[PDB]
Amino acid sequence: KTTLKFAAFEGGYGADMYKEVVAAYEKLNPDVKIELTTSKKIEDEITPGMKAGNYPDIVELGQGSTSGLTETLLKDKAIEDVTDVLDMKVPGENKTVKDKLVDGVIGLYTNPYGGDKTYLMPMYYSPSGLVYNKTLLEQNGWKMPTTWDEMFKLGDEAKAKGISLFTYPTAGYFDAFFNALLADIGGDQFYQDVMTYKKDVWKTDEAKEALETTYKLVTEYLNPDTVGYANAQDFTKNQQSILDGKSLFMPNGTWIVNEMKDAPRTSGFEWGFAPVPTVKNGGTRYINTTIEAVWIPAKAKNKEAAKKFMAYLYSDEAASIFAKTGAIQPIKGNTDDLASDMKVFYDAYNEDNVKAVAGSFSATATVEGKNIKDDLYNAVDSVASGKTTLQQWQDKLNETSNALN
Ligand SMILES: CC(=O)N[C@@H]1[C@@H](O[C@@H]2O[C@H](CO)[C@H](O)[C@H](O)[C@H]2O)[C@@H](O)[C@@H](CO)O[C@@H]1O
Ligand code: NA
Repeated sequence: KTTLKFAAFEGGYGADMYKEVVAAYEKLNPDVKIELTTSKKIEDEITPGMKAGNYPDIVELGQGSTSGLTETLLKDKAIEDVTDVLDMKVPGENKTVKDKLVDGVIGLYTNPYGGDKTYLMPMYYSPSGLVYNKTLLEQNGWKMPTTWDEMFKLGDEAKAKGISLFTYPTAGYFDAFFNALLADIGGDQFYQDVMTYKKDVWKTDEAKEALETTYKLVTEYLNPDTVGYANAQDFTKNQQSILDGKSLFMPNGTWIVNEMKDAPRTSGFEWGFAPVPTVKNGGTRYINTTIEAVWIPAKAKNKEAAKKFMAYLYSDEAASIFAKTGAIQPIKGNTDDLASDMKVFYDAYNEDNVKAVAGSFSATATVEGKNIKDDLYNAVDSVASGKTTLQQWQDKLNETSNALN
């Protein structure tokens, strides 16, 4: 009887799970009719200056997406404060959302302006690191590196066999890669300092080491097809080079299994997963806990109905639907009895001297014509193409970060 408009990003876990969650919510609450739109081009729904009666009431779209829409609306103060959803009862259950969320998931990603106001409620719960064909490493006697010195020496051996060390799907996937590498090199406070624009942080030895390591990786050890395919249309072709045996490693998360399930692959292929290597031998390695986001536009017409549906995304019923393709909602218990195809990913948290990192950049400050994510992540394409030097990369980051500070 009351219509709610829900726009959801169609990513590697698939669109059908959202159709099924919506149907389950309507069975629980028959007086709600949800109009669901799923698409790889969500930005079509929410356009600048749109009329309030035409906005979606609720949107699933993480930070880091192709369009950058979530960050654009944060900059414009155009996303509703949904802190109150944390204290709402989950529909169909006798617990609140906060009762169910895993500890520590609320943080700089979900609370982008700092402080205790939540604007991006967390979706999924994917370790990110490096994926590879475990069988290919085994066939060659290659051990998974824990250091970049080992990685580069492995790249030297792999090239002799016609294999490039590294590819990436798009440059945006350096979000999780740098969260891990920065924490590896500098520690927890250093990572926080980068995300919050501490003065001169990109001129530290720690930050320079992160960039120098990544510069060498993408200028000496990159599959030559990577940059040309590193876009929303062709990213799966870069991923296909792992399945075809032409690249060894790429940064990714657990949606890669479902996303590539129908693709051809080399005989005996099996997914491997590891943390990003660190620099010092025996050093702590971090796994990034990658989440997407669900949120309510400030111009939404039906915010209260959207908040109740949002709370239902943390129900056991919803979690069971999402888990069929590997999408693991960030609620307690949801990694007990994991599907067998997820074991290789979540087992990485059990390696010795491995820790978790998570987050994104603070959205408190904005500067005209500057975007720190373009300067850190998107710049990798230019670096790999030989159009940005290592010094230019660092200098532009320090300039933008200091201006945001
Ligand atoms: C190209 C694309 O849309 N990929 C989807 C993923 O989105 C990427 O996520 C990574 C995470 O490290 C990074 O933020 C990229 O910039 C972003 O494009 C992701 O949404 C997954 C799972 O839903 O689906 C696609 O693979
Ligand atoms: Na489970």
